[PDB]
Amino acid sequence: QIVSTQSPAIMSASPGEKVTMTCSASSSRSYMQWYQQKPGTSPKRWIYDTSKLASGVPARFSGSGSGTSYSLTISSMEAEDAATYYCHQRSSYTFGGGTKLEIKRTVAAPSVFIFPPSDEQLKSGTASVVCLLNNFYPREAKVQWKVDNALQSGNSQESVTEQDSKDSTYSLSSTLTLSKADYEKHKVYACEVTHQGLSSPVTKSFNRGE
Amino acid sequence: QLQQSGTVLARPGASVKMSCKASGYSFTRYWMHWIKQRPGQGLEWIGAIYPGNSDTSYNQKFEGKAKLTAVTSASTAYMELSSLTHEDSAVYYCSRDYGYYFDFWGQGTTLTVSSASTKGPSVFPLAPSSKSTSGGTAALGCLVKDYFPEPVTVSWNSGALTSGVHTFPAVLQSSGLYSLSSVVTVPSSSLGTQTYICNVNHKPSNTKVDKRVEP
Repeated sequence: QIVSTQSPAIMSASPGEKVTMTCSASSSRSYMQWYQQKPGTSPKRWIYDTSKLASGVPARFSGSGSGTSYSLTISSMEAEDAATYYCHQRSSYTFGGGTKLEIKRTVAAPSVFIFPPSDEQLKSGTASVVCLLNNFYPREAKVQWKVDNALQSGNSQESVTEQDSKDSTYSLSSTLTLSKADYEKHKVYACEVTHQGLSSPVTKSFNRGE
Repeated sequence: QLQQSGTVLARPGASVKMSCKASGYSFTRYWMHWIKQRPGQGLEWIGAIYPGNSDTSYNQKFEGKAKLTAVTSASTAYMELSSLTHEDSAVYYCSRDYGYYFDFWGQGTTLTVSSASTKGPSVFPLAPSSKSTSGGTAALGCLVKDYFPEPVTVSWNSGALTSGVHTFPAVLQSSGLYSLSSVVTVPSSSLGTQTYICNVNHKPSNTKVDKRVEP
């Protein structure tokens, strides 16, 4: 009923930087609370009554604000602070959308591996070709499949990991699925990767017979 | 301690009842809250119950749908949801209201709503290909394909191998069946001397398979 809007929704920050995330209350509200959630845990009490940090919340976090705008500022960003931060209010019991905070680190270009279908998958009539972009930063990577050096659309899916804990890199897999019939009509299967840390796009290929 | 219930699978139209059991504190003095979390969305408040009196506060959005009871002598708050549609697939938390903050929270109960049927996974070796020789680092993996429901548990060498393992989030294919990959990075040299086995266990099917991934 009171609608809370958080900005930014994603934010990357280097350790030692100072971050500030907003949570704006559409109708003036007395107290704001803030929960933190890391992947695969429940929300934890972080700030309450606009600025009292709970017990465990390190000195660097800091609530502030009045009426319609509250803020959570971290003074010296640490690597352990990367998580999603939700603000909360007690009259409508509403929550805001979250501000995910990731740690910035240096551009690191993906190593690309490519894997052909196992024989076992082929006997069961389907063929999945996997392309793996291993340990990279930023998360933005573009992976295009080409079969007999012609581009493919609509039959691949990718999954990305969440930022590694001691390293800060992502990994992405892209799978191309074909029927055994279709797999067998073509010869050159190639995975083309574009990414910031690459002066030219890497292509990794195998030929169906060989 | 607030110990919530197990993963719950359900078909559209159906209903489900999930517990939240409390330990430690005095169950009747504290309102118990129920919050919904759906991937790609934030936390949504469903409602709360005061078990000392059973008065309840519901969000309007869930009024005809959720019902909150509390069997007081057993310290268990419950919640059934009715007419499950695809949009109730989500993680449901109960948390204790201490007064001005939710202080404890239970681990979550995942509900999956779908017409789809249980299917154990086919496991396929993603054999040490690329850089295997000329690289110094080789990558190997298992492709865990066409299973329903989540979750599957992949591990390498019965837990003896952790370093370098990247198990990726399951993706849901057009067929409404999931697939994932667990990939491990090893030094090219180890390929002649070690044997790499991945271990996949999907409990809702009682599927446990081990696969050697030889180059």
